[PDB]
Amino acid sequence: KVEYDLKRLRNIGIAAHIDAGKTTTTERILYYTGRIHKIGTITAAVTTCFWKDHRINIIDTPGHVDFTIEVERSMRVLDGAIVVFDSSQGVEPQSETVWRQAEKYKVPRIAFANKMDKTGADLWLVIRTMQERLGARPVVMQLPIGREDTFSGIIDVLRMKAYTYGNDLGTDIREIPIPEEYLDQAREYHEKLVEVAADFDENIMLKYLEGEEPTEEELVAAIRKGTIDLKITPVFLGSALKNKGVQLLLDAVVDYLPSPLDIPPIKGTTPEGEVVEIHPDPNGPLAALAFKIMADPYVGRLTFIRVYSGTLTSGSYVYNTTKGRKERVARLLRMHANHREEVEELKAGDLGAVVGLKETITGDTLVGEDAPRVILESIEVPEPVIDVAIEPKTKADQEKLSQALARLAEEDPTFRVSTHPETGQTIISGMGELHLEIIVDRLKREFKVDANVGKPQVAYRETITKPVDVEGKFIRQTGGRGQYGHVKIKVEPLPRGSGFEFVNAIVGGVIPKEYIPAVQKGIEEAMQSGPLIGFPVVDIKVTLYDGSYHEVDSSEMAFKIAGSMAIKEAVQKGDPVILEPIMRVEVTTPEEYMGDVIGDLNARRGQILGMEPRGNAQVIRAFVPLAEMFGYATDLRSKTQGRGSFVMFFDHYQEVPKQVQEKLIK
Amino acid sequence: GRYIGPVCRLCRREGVKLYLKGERCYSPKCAMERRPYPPGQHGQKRARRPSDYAVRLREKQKLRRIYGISERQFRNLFEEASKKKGVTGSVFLGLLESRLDNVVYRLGFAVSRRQARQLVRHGHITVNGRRVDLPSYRVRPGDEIAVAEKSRNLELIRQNLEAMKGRKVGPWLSLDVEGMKGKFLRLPDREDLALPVNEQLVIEFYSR
Amino acid sequence: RNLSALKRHRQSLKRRLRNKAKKSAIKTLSKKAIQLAQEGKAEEALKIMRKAESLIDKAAKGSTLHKNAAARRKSRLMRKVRQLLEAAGAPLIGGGLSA
RNA sequence: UGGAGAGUUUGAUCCUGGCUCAGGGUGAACGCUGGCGGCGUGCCUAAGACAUGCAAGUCGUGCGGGCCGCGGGGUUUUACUCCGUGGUCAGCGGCGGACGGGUGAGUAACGCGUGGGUGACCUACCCGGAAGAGGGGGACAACCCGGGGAAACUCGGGCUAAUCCCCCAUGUGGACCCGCCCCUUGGGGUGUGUCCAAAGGGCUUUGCCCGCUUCCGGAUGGGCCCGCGUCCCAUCAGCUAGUUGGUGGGGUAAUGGCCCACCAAGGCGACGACGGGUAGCCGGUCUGAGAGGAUGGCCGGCCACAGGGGCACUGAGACACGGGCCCCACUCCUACGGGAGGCAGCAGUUAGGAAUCUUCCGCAAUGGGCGCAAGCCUGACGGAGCGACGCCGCUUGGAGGAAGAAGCCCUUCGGGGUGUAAACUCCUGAACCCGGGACGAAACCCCCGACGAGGGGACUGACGGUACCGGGGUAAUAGCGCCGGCCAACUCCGUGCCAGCAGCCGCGGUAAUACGGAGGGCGCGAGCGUUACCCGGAUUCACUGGGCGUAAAGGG
Ligand SMILES: CC(=O)O[C@H]1C[C@@]2(C)[C@@H](C[C@@H](O)[C@H]3[C@@]4(C)CC[C@@H](O)[C@@H](C)[C@@H]4CC[C@@]32C)/C1=C(\CCC=C(C)C)C(=O)O
Ligand SMILES: Nc1nc2c(ncn2[C@@H]2O[C@H](COP(=O)(O)OP(=O)(O)O)[C@@H](O)[C@H]2O)c(=O)[nH]1
Repeated sequence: KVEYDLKRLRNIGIAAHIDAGKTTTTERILYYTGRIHKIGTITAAVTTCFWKDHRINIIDTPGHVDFTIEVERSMRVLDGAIVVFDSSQGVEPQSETVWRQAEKYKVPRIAFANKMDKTGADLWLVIRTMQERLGARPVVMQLPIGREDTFSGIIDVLRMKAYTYGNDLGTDIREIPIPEEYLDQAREYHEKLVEVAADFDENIMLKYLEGEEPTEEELVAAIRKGTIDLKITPVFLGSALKNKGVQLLLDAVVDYLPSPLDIPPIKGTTPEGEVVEIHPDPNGPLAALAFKIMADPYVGRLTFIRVYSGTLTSGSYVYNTTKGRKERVARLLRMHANHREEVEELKAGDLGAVVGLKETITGDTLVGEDAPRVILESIEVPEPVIDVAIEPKTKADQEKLSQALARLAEEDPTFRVSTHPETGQTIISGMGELHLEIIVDRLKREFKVDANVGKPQVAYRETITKPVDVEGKFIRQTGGRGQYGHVKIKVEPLPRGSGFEFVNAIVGGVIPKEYIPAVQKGIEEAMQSGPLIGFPVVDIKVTLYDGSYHEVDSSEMAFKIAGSMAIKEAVQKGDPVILEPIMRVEVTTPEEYMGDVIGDLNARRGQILGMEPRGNAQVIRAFVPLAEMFGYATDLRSKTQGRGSFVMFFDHYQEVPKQVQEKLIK
Repeated sequence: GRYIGPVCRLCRREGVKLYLKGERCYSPKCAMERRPYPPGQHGQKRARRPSDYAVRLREKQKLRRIYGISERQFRNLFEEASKKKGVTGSVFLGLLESRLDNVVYRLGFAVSRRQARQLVRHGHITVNGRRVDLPSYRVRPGDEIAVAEKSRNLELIRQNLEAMKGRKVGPWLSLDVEGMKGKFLRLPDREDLALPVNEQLVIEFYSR
Repeated sequence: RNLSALKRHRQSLKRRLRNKAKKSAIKTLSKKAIQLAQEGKAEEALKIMRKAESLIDKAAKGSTLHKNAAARRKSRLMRKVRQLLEAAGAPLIGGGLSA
């Protein structure tokens, strides 16, 4: 009564750039692996399905679409993955990406060519790309009979048999021998295959040279032992919609896709600090990762988890080391394609959802309630890329919003909410247009909040050009508490990024000792609302070089004003200049697109600074005004179809083109 | 837990010598033998006159410090003697005195109450058979306090049981060094307990 | 999802439906009697009333009526009937009403 | 067997008097710490809404069948499968689903409390007593056949059994009207008339067991009434039409405007009616010297309500929490023709909130329904779980050990402190190990007996391989508050009306026991502190226990 050998476990992920067939592919896989039917929705992240005495977990979700992040998370937990490819989309600019961010982590994956029935459906074309773009080492595993509209059956080279599909409802299949012609075509690829697997099993190499043919069992071992290393990538096919190539790709699964045990251990840390492999032994400390919370109508808060060590038990007690919290796991649960199989425990390597836990958010490491309180890795850092101004209309909505993120921040920690620490407006940190966009629906619907969507403001700054000296008088002498204060200063502009410097230029002491502090807090003060827009008048040196007093009238306060006057006017007089923020940005782009990329950047009030290559791509650095820098995301990914990325840093402030001086006078 | 930490300190402070330790305090050095004065930095200074309150506090802390026993417990047993039928003052002592950890020390099985309590804990003691390990056990009149058997031949037991040939035990107690026994004759009595403590104060103290 | 206690309802309905009838039986009849009795039909009223009476105590066995349910009804029936036959008639036939 | 005060109006005083503080208490929450265990206790807010599971059933010894496993097979082989019995499925009928469990919304009231009245009544089951169980008819499910359906199911024929229904009988005897008798609100008789009983199973089979029928009593539980007691507001003063009474009817188990019809103008109110708020009541709880004040969690009694409203059916009982009908609101499936519903049961989900737990084990015991029993059901209950939430107990060590290391702090630099504290020395050994290991459980049942007493005998543990015991056995968690006075506990350095403290009086403006740190000290200790709320202090609403010439207060 084993039913769990682990070497029988398949955790896999469906990735690929949109259009593709990811989603539709899954539901299909979930109908074959479970058509069952005996006379007896991705409904939650991961799901189980059985294909020939092997339990498979699937987590379709990728999407690529702007915001990867999640894809790159499931990726970390799962062991294998199918990179769905659209046969059709052949001058395919986006077949890429997906992958180059797979080897990124270190996981094995096979290929699937989905629309072999739709126009332009040209298998080879793809391979003329899958080695030309990303450049892997794929291996043709099938040859379709009837390209596109004439989609009938298929051939598996390795196993030289021909199959057919007489319809597309997913019924009339069959293994009909090779149809007259084709044949020849086979051979050669079926030799290369073996020839390719030669680079793994020497056995299948010498027997190649001698004239003996490799065993269908050692041949498989090659292919499989080759994928797993991230060297080779078995390419297969079939219209997922026509129900074709699937039942065969399903075999392709197991036969080549890694089992939790062929997988390289997760490292975790002791509470002190030192790495260490977490062995998939369902008998060692209990360590499991979490990865996705979800609100269920039926059971409520769910915490999908990937076990690594030990074995959780239903109705036990855990310990999240991450937020040092002692949780009481109550119920364990596995998602079947149509119902909720309530299991009783989850052994290392396995996946599902636990019910209970309140403090366990994403990426949380759960050990035993006495076990060595350790913490896995998980640390991913994908920040945001596009944000926007959100003013919640009348102060009423300004609240619905507060809850809006107070629950939406937990239900999606791939974003951040920030209230401009100087000026109410709140930014919506996203990772792609769409991202923030779809939140504007939920946040505006399911929250009924209805507010404004402009763009951020810019932290401008006031200063002057010419240095000036004016009088600071105050005096109000009428009959008693005189109020007598007066001073003269020396104002002088400083390098953009100089700061605040004053000057105790008072000799003997014509201006009594007690008051100076006050004449600074006055000057210091004033410098707040600029003479132009009302912004931090900065980058200046101030010189108190004179001023008098009255023995009785003077006042600590009287001086604060006089000084606040000399300041409040030297700026007005020394010709003001609206400084603004300049950023440092570095766009990584294939010098392919570069051409315009630089352009675009020039036509953006910016001036270039260099370009010292990176990766296979090329970086460009330069400065820019935050104003004409907004939503650069959906502009960089425009000039680059996706292959572009940038960063941004502040650096200094600097004068506006005057034409933009009177622009700002509102 | 029963305090733990500097003792021949409190010996001081209360400025009325105590044998928290037992043996040593007897030697020239009960601490207060050497420097008879409240601890701390200041300590040896002309002391301002204590308040009406300060006084009674210190008499409580004295009485309670002697028996070494959580204010908590201490209070409960007082709040018991009051309602109890009988001159409260005496009474209070009466129970206080019936603590097993005390009867043990009284019996001399232990040089100090500090010690006596540990003994009690480790079952080195027995009452009428069943060992007790609760220092708070309250002895009724007519019980045998004996040393367990596994224990009987353990240094400590002896040395202390040894100096006992000679030493008296309360007119309310009868001891037999051989069998390592001892009965609780009667409820100790006001005089029988020669204490540098005044109960009236303390009472007045729990009357506010 | 469900409970077999509607068995109890199904009955609830039967019984009601039963006595519902002997109920309205005696009713009408009770009337046809006193009607005469008052109308003057001395004995032929006594007749019917003699019948009604039975039908009553008869019903009283089961669960329709009970306790004095019956006896009350009677102490009114062969109360008013004799209190209408005194409208000059002289109790004829030996119906229920005692001499 | 019981009663404490203190700070603050002034230059000073005395009075009056407010404010303030110490005490207790908590279903608690919050901070910083947090080791074990026992018994308690844990939605106080949204009576807001709610996925899932389980919370009520059971009798074959009431009855006829369907299906399935046994006997024997009907026939010559399975066939039209009969027969006796034990599972089953639902249908009958019998009881039980009205107890138990939840909750406090409503309600200021015969709801509650108490104490009484029923010449105004009821009570399934259970005891005791008396007499019976005589005949006949009769249908409907189940079932078969047939139709409509996505579904839930539904419609039409035709059979048939019973402890199902129904007629006739006999009536120990009971029900009515009438007469007389006792009695005294309708209570007991008594004669004439009239009306009414019943059921059959099992076995060992004219005798038991379990039932049935009627009548009388016992018991238990109720229904209804009545006196008294049951909050704030007169800036609510008048209220009342089925209204108050009456007669006759209805209605009921029974009284009664509880209802109807008709007559009479009456019924209530400063002894506070009416109107408006708030609240479930009590045993009790906390505080208090006491009176008195507050209070009503868990536990026990009673009531009320089960989405909001209206209603009746069945029935001993209900206007029924997991029954039903209608209005309305919400929740869901849909082949969109129509279905299914009600967690204030247990547990959990969500929302709300400062906050309140596991979709846990067991019917082992107790207790409940059904059964002759075996036995079945039983989130009732018996346990486990999480939580310093509370209480109680226990531990982080004990005895030695310097005119007294170091470090650190104060210093008048002589020295003073931490401090027997450490060190170091011996000794005991929580935890934790192997081992042993319960009480709760003795009946129902079965056998002797007489299926009575009594005697013997067997099966029975969720907690639990837990508690607890014996052997081994390592020095093995400390915090938190405070140090001007009330108030125990003081110095150094910072700070310079800043920053900050703060319950009150008040501290801070270059030497602050009142800020901030340090050393030191005090209190208490798996806790310590804070914040809510109630009593006390407050004789500060004064009955006990106060006052009004000028303090507040004599009405022209
Ligand atoms: C089912 C799944 O795996 O992905 C689905 C679900 C998806 C990954 C969604 C994209 C994006 O909203 C994702 C976010 C982060 C969006 C913001 C929040 O709401 C998160 C709670 C949500 C988690 C998953 C979600 C909701 C998918 C899309 C959306 C594509 C949109 C268009 C217009 C084609 C996709 O896969 O194409
Ligand atoms: N015709 C055809 N369309 C397909 C096939 N696979 C996917 N599609 C189309 O791909 C589109 C998006 O499918 P989906 O899997 O959701 O895309 P993803 O979520 O980006 O992977 C839909 O239009 C499908 O009709 C296929 O095999 N044949």
